[PDB]
Amino acid sequence: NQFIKAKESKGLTYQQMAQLLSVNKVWLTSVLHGQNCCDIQLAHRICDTLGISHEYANELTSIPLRGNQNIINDPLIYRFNELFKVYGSSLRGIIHEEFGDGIMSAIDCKIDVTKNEQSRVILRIDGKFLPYYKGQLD
Amino acid sequence: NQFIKAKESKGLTYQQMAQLLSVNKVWLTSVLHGQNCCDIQLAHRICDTLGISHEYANELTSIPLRGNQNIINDPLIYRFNELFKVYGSSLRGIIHEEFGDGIMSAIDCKIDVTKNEQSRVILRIDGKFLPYYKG
Amino acid sequence: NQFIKAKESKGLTYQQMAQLLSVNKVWLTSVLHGQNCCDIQLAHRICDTLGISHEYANELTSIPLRGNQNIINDPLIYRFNELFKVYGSSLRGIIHEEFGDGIMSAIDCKIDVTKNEQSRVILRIDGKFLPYYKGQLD
Amino acid sequence: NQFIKAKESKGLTYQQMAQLLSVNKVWLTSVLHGQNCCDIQLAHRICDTLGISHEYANELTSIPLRGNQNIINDPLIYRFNELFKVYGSSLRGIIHEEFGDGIMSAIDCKIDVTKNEQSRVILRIDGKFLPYYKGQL
Amino acid sequence: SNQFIKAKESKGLTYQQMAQLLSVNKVWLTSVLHGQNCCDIQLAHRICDTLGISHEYANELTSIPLRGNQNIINDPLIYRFNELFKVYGSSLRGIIHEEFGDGIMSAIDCKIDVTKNEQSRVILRIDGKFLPYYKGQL
Amino acid sequence: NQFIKAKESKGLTYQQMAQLLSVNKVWLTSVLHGQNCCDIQLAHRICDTLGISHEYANELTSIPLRGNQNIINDPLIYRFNELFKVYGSSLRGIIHEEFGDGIMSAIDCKIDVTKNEQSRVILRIDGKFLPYYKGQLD
Amino acid sequence: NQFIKAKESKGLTYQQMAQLLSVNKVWLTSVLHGQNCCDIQLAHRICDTLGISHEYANELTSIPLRGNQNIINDPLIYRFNELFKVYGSSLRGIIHEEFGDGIMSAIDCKIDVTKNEQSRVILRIDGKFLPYYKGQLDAGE
Amino acid sequence: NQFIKAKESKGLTYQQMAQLLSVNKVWLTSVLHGQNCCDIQLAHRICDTLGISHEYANELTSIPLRGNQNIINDPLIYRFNELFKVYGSSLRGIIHEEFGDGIMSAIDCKIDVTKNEQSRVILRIDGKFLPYYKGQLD
Amino acid sequence: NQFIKAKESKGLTYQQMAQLLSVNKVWLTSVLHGQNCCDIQLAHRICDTLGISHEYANELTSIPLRGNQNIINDPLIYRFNELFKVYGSSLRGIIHEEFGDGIMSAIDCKIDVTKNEQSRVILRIDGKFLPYYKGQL
Amino acid sequence: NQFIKAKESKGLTYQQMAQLLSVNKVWLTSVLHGQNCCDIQLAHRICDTLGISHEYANELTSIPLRGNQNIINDPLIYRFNELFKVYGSSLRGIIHEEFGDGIMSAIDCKIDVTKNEQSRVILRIDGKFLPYYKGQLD
Repeated sequence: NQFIKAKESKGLTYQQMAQLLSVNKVWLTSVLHGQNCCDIQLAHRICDTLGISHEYANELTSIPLRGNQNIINDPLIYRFNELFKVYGSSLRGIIHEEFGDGIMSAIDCKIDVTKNEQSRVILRIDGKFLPYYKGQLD
Repeated sequence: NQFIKAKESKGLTYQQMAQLLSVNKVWLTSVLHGQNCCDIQLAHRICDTLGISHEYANELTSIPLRGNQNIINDPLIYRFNELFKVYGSSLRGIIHEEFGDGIMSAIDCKIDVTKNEQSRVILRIDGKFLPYYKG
Repeated sequence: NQFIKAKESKGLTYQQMAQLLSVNKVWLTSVLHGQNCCDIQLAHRICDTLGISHEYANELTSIPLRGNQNIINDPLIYRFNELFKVYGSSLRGIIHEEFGDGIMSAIDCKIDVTKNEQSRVILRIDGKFLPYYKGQLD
Repeated sequence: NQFIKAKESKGLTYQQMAQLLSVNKVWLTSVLHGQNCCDIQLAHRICDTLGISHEYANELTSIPLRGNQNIINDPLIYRFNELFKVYGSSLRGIIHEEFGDGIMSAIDCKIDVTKNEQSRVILRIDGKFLPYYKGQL
Repeated sequence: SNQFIKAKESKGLTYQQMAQLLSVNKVWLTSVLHGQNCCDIQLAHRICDTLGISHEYANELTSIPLRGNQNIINDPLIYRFNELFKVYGSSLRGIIHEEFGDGIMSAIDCKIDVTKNEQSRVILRIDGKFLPYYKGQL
Repeated sequence: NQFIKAKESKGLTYQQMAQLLSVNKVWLTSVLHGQNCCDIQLAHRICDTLGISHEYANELTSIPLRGNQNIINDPLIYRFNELFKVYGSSLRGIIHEEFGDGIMSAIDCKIDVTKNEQSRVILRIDGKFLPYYKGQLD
Repeated sequence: NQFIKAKESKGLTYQQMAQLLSVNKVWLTSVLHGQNCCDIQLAHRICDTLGISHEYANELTSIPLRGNQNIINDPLIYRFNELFKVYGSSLRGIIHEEFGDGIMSAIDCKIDVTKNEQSRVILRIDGKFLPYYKGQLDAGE
Repeated sequence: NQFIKAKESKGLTYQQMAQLLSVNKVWLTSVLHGQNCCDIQLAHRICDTLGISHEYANELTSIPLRGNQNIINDPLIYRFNELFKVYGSSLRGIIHEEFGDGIMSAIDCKIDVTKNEQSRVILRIDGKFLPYYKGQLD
Repeated sequence: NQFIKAKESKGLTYQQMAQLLSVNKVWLTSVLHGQNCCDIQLAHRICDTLGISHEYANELTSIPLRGNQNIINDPLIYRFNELFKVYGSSLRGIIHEEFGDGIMSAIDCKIDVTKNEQSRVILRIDGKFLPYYKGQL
Repeated sequence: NQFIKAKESKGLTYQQMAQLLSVNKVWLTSVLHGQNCCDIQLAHRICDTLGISHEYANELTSIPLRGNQNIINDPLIYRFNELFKVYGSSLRGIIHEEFGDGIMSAIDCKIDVTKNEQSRVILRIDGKFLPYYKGQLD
């Protein structure tokens, strides 16, 4: 939020910042919002890109206590939740059939989000498949 | 589930069924799971593809109660929920900046899911942006 | 609430403000309550209409977080919720039969509210019908 | 649901049934769904309109337990909820200013729902305003 | 709400006494002072008059309050009233249906009264309008 | 419910049954609904009053698991709950001032419910006041 | 908590305070924690027993808004809750058989808590049995 | 419940059964209710005391899935819960002072319940004190 | 539960079954409980080990909707939950310091449970550390 | 958190602090996080090891109200929960078979957590088994 305010002053888009720094747009956005962290060298570079002093680079490096903002009621966010309420079992079935018994990780995961021709929201999620342990003794 | 049992007997994948019927794989899967419905002509073709009788086609046509299966605890599903707990505010901010004040619809929405080389799960969601009424 | 306090001072009704500004009464009311936002030019005009300085116009422009005021227990609001607990399935059935498989949007939506003869509360809701995706490839 | 199945067989719309019986469409629909009840004479008439035997008229007459079907997650219904989450305080303020300190009843209430030109869903709710007791002895 | 209460305790006034001085229902008045109900400006000035306080506070008593939102469920005194309707609720429902018809007893148009009788029993009298459900007429 | 069905057959009101048996109307109603129980001699008399066989009197004598019917959403019952959300703190304050530090029991409690001259629902609750233990020894 | 701090300074145990004042240990403790209240004469005496001024005696006299401290997650307390989850129905059945259809009051109730030989926690609860109303008509009709 | 039905037939009290078998009354009651289990020798003896066949003895030996009967709303049970809501912090403080930093076990625990001379419910709970681990390397 | 009943008949311990089949004791136990699944060849072998027919091997192969048995109130289970309520933030801190910003997987995870020389319950959990995404592109 | 900030300044690891003070690493970490407490002599030593003044030693000595930090949504912590959702019944069964009818204590319990050679998280929990009371009168 000290970082967001600084970004608005400069007239920078999240897209622009990501391209200047050569990093994933959604991840970088999450670092600035404090749901993720970076190494110190990127932190210094973020500070320069924005107006701010290198004394704030520390905050971007601290691991955060994540996933704890109550935002469930925001209509934009609810829709993503509704989407997995409706298609969840289908995604479960498809993933089981095509990858096997496992899950898609939320940790090793690259989100991308894009406006395409026709102005539709295109959200691409790219996650590691982790198979479940199968009881092997060595 | 009468439809899923029928599908397993034949050794059909969801992919295969979708390509035979020329429809979105995820949507079709959701019709078979009863979270979505189709018109009668597709319903007959589904039945036609599966072992089953055309007397079943009615069930695929009924608008079904939606979003009411308590699957929150399944680890696979939880992860998608966790993902929006973590990146939700970021997505919100990006969408606001790049589209304006609105939302991405869950109704007019095309999911796609894919194994890419390197065996990563690739989930693509394609939704209509609806702007808020402005006075 | 700085806006509401200002409105009460002047003896303005929500009706009056809406007619002066040529906007939907309910929507404008929601802007003042911080559940919706406007463009900067309307924001300046709202400020002039009320007592207040144009330095507050910024707050009316910021997109807020929406739907997160814990007002469920207020009897006036509960009633609306009870109303859809009782008639919900009926509205669902009628809409399905007369529009098809879809929903009525809460986003593209015009509320209107009126005292009619006999002093009855007349609430009119005017929403876009969005049909569900039907699996078309092209 | 034994009533809904009967209606579908005949190819009747909720609109048609309401116009034949000279009653509010939404209310009637709610009687058939078991969220409301009618008198015995209307119940018999509903039974004739549909295929069914009068022996079922009793179910339409019993006052049920209301508002207890867990339909919150249906996207269509959620939207109406979200709508009052967003505009609730505004409606509260407007009603207070234009009627006074009270509420709009959900009991004495006429819903109406309509497809208008352009295919927009037009829901009209018509409720009694009840003012709060003001402490008069 | 406490500010009024504090003023009442100073003067050694009972809720009973205040109600009789002002010619209003005791329970309703008490609820105005607790901020779960409001009065008109003339009664507000008189309340301020009865208590120590300045007329400048009369405004707070006139604002429609955001009701029913004090988390008092765990107080044993309050829990019992809730338990009471858990146990006798269906019976009251059945009796009211048989003797009044298909409707409800309003919580809006409602006069509570509460009294110590001989034998020291708590006597709570609730007097509410019966509202019948809409019967589909035109 | 075997008891309620039997009552409807005979065309008996809860009022009538209570007057025939010389017992509180609301309490009796609760016995028939299985939220309360009676002694065997009353149980036999209830059976005689209704069509039914005496053999069945035992069900009326069993102590039942109370307050566990999920009726919270019924509009008629909700209103009673909303009523104590709004006036709860007021009733707590009045009872404290007029009886002292204690509660009104839900166990030793006589409900009465009545249609008055004005066709208003009149609900009278008559409960024992129990004061809190004050630390005295033996 | 001003009272607790004062008690810790003096090195007083809840046992000691109770014996000096001739009152139930657990009840007194609950007064000091603000889940119960006393009369003014005991309040003055509590104040003297602790370091504190008689001026604070008022707070001990106010009726409190009880039972509203969110302590459910404390392991010590959770155990008591688990205990009634496991034995609740049994206690219900025994009380019904030996007293009748009623309850044991939490209002007219004397708790006592003790370390006995063998260092076991011994918790004794002594409550009034209240029978349910049995439908008797009042004097009127 | 097959065990309870058998007990009611014989006219046995929980007290009597306990005395005959030389076991804690509350614990035995819990075995019959399926919140606890016994060894096979006691199980056979329970079966003989009641009318029933020894084949039913195994059910008493199975470790049950405990603490999962939704009895929170029963007024008799709620009161015990309320009691620890009100006196919980006091008990916490007393135990800390007189035993140290630990807890009273619900596992190694002897309940006893008794009607005294004054017809008061006397509930005695006798539990092992377990001190928290203090970080010792040995 | 048809599998558990079969096991109790034969007087087999979970330990014994695991050693006969050369698999992790806790995982196998979870297959029999229906919180995990195995391949068909192990499924047949499980059936042989127990009394039962190879027609039941199918149930052991189905992927199950996991983590949905309401066992939170069982005292034994509660204890494990309480343990992470108390030490959770400490484990979080230690793992951050010693492995970095990530998590320990519950998917690639080997539980082991043992009675030691001192008759103490020794639970050993062995999980993969997954670090969070770096933002690479 | 005043303790954690102090630890980060000095560049101390939890491992180092534990080795220096001769205590269990996880337990000490919990003391710093306020989910456990120590005696005054260790508290003083902790203060020296960190930058801080001996006036803060008191906080480390207070018995804390445990298990009440709302950290359920942190992905790292959720996983431990999910783990017992999946394997809970299995652990229950194994422990019943190999120890008997009881539980593993969370009170008398030594956690240990370790990076092994292959960089896997190895969490070792060492708890007392407490058997349930078996109804004995001796």
